Amino acid sequence: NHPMLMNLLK
Amino acid sequence: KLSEEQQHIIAILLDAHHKTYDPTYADFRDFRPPVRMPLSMLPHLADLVSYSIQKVIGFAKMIPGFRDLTSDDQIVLLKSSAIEVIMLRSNQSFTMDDMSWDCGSQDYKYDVTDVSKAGHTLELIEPLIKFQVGLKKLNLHEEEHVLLMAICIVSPDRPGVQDAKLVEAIQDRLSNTLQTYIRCRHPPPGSHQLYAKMIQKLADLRSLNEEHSKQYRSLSFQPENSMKLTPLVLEVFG
Ligand SMILES: C=C1[C@H](O)CC(=C/C=C2\CCC[C@]3(C)[C@@H]([C@H](C)[C@@H](CCCC)CC(O)(CC)CC)CC[C@@H]23)C[C@H]1O
Repeated sequence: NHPMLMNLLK
Repeated sequence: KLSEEQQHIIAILLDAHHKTYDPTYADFRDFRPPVRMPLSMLPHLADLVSYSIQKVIGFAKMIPGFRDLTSDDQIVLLKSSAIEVIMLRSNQSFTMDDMSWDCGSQDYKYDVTDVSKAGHTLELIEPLIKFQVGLKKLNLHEEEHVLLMAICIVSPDRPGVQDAKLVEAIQDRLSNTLQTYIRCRHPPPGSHQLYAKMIQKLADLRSLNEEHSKQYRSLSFQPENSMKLTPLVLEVFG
């Protein structure tokens, strides 16, 4: 689970 | 010669690096202030690392073909190359005059004592400095710098990868551009095995990464220290 990482990449 | 698509790839990677790398280091004033007199530099440098990760992420999204990958392949690639690509992009501020990273002022000039006041030992710092020196001596063109950073991100050998063939084919396109660019734009004697020396650097980064993983796990063992880090830094590393 990497919410911050997935947000920055979206 | 370099084809039109290869010229296109370069124009993209350069512009993508121009947008994620501020050679004035203006935003450094937003970090927790540096203290030079243990772990007294961990807050300032943890911040520079957290910032640097965001910048590497913004660069990654601009790599031609990166968007074709799944969200998960995207996370695995960035999670494992983060410290490597930050090491690479830091070479643009590293000076061989005094073996240090010079970011605008004396306050943002980091040397072996500062990095050691971040909680890391010479076992890693000596190879890190030797790495930056060997990279500087290659005197790469800005085009070669952006391609190397891109090739380091889209690596299929990273554990957890799903579509290794897709990552491979993306990387081959970047590898071929680089190989062609050295042969067409980079002149002898500087071009002499320049590609093989660039790939060697990627291997030296795998070694620096593996040691980093160890010293990070021991530094972040104690909550008092992972308490000084950032949310993003903790998500990327552990
Ligand atoms: C915008 C830039 C500038 O060129 C400066 C810059 C240099 C970064 C350096 C030089 C000083 C020491 C740093 C910041 C290193 C840290 C001390 C890390 C130790 C590096 C040893 C490999 C610390 C860490 O373990 C990282 C997760 C926890 C804080 C990583 C890259 C190094 C970052 C780059 O993104």
